[PDB]
Amino acid sequence: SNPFAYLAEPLDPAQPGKKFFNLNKLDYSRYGRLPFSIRVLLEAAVRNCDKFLVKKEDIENILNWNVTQHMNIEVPFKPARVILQDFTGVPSVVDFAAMRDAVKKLGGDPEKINPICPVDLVIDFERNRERFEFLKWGSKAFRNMRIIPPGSGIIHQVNLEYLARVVFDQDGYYYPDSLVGTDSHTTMIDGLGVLGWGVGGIEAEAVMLGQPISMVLPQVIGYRLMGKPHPLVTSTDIVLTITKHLRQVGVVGKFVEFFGPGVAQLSIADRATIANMCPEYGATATFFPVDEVSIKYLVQTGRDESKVKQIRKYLQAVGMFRDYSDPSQDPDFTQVVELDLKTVVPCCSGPKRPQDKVAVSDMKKDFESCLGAKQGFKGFQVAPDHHNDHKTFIYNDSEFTLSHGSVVIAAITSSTNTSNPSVMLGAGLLAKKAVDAGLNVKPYVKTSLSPGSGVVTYYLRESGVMPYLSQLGFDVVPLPEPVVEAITQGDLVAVGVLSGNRNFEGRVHPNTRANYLASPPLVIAYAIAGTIRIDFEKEPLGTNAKGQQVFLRDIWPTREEIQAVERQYVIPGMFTEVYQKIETVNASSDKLYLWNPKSTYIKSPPFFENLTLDLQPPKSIVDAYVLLNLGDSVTTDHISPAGNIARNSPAARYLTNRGLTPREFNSYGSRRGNDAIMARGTFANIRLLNRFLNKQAPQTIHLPSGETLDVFDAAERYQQEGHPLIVLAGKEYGSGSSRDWAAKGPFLLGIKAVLAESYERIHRSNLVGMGVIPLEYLPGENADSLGLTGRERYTIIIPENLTPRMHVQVKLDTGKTFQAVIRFDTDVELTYFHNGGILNYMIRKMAK
RNA sequence: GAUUAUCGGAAGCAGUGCCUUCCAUAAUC
Repeated sequence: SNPFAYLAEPLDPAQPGKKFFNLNKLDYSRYGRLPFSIRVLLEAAVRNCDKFLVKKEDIENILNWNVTQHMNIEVPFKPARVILQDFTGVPSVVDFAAMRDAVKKLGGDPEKINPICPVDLVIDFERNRERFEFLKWGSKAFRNMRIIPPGSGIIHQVNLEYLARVVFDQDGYYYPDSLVGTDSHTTMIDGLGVLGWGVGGIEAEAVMLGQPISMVLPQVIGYRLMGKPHPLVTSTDIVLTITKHLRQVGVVGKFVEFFGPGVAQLSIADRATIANMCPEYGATATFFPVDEVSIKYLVQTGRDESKVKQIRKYLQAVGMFRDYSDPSQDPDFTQVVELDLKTVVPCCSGPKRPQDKVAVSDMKKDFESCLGAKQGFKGFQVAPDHHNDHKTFIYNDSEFTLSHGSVVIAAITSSTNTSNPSVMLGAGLLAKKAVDAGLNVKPYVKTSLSPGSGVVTYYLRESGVMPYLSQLGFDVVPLPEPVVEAITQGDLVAVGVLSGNRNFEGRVHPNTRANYLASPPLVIAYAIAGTIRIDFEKEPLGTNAKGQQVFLRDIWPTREEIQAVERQYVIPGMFTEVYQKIETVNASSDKLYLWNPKSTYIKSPPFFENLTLDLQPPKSIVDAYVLLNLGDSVTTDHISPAGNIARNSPAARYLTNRGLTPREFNSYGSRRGNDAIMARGTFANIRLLNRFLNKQAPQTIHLPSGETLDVFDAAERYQQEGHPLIVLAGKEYGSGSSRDWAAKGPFLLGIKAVLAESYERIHRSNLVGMGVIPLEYLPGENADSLGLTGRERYTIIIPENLTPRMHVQVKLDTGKTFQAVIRFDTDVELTYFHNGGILNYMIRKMAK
């Protein structure tokens, strides 16, 4: 079967059917030292080794990471599953449908056509009910394709964790969960042992057609984490520390793997945050190997104990269960950067500028100094004798002593950083501790809570903290006269204590001449203390309403406590609710899709019209026309654009043909299901620079005519007349964001070959995928260098026993001949070429 | 003008949010 079969063994001898490839018996001297991520890549490559899509030397390369990491070599990564967000999967599902159709047309069980891996269509208005119904049809019709519908009261990330597997138990195997997504938050799951990241519809679709993600074997930076943090330090402090640090270290385009005792101190939430912020510091992924915390957490989500213990069982079996408290398991990372948690210092910001940072234990000092100095960001010249002023006042029939640098406003609000919930919970437990200690927040202080929407809801509801928060006046959501007076009259510098990184300048009160940003717990604490002028280490927070003294340390809750509660109640409640919702949402046959011609969004593609089940030998492109003559860096959006449709476009006209108004046009993206619209929108980008026109215009010159018209129509009459079409380009052709149709389009137009000096990786692969020929000039040649005008008829001589990366001959109607590099880089791509599309190849492969 | 939108683009980091600002593109009023 597969050359590494000798490595597969029952995970449990009783169940000889359920097997696993034991990498320990592959070369423990090297394997035992690999990073766990590389271990995942390895496992997947090994397990999927088939002498074609994944060859032996690939396994050898991955395995020989410690050396191959430095040779910048491309290995295959074959993920366990795939995530398609919202309607990004439409093109895919459509493709597979059309495939089933073709296979039926050629006589063969269509129910063979299926995504190689599990596929999840996740969703967050009557416009798209059609598409939804379509995707649902997909979920019904396809094997291992689940759909999560809208109306699920549950939050995307939470959903992704819900769809987490960690260890696949399936097809009689045990393997590590790994994925790729047309999704924003994908990488977050790497906070939980699952390895994966974001890609484009085309890559995802390849992974769905079992084509492995070709990828340069990444270096791995080891982030070692040790030491205990100072109690006032919070998840946000830590996460931010790590993120900035990593931003400094320059891990761009490599893997970041975490290790060291300290990792134990990072909750899955923390790890997930840290992991999802990775595209900041550019890391391709940030791996947090599966451990005891991960397992416990997995139990806490309400997973099946048995399958959890199973997961652990296989992880230890295959050697991918982590013991951070055991340096003698540590991989030999490319580089090691460290972090001592007693380095992170709790810092507030102010008193006039967010960027003006200040330690928690230098508050009294820094403030008194700011009183010292004169008008400025870190000063408010108050006569050095007024420095101890203090005016009294009356609030609802009671007297208080408002003094310099007292706190008038105390506002806790969300922080965009996804480590908010834990910190909020922290504030909560602090409040609670303070209520227990019998402390209060003096009535006059303008106190407020605004945690925002999302997961924090669970962190607040399920810990039962809201009461304690509200008791200190911190309920969920113009200050007192006596305060205004006492302030202005007393000539006091008033302090506003805030929590939240959003719009600081836009919520500085006028009566307050000083404003500080802090962590919510710290907010509550300062609001309790009354005045920021205080060192919590010497001066107590307050005297009980029963005598004894209480300091901040006494009520401040430890990360251990916070995590404890989070784990015991929050996670359970949350996921209970998630299961309930999932359940009550699903309640809201035909194995071939019936297309509605009255449709505008979903149509069957041409692709496999006349698709024979016999091979189609190398077809020599004889005397073809240069459709487009483009410059350097023609982008994906240039090739197949996004955004709304203009009224002067072939798209808008084909739409106009069908009683459609510019209002009910929608965007090119929402028409990704229509080869018509998409093919008509190809190269229809206003900013398109065609050298045939020396101006920015989505048009070309139909040589036999001299008429300059829209590319779709030009190519239309071209292909009607039956003219082979090629495209000329320059450097980094195809660069840019993901555009599903950047190949399908040019394919449908009639482009048989593109010719450039320099291609973009993904794009070339995609072209080869659709079966378009990618041609590359020789080193030091190009359009002008060879004097090509684009006005010639082109003959591309294609040999019979064509081999990869080979030089092939281009000759002109003008007798002008020259060599070009045919960019089929492997026998796989030569195959895809000879079949004329990975789709075709898969169809033929399944119809047998 | 406002508003809304995009398989849009660029930038920004109290600090990475599918946030904010700007640009393009369109539709609604």
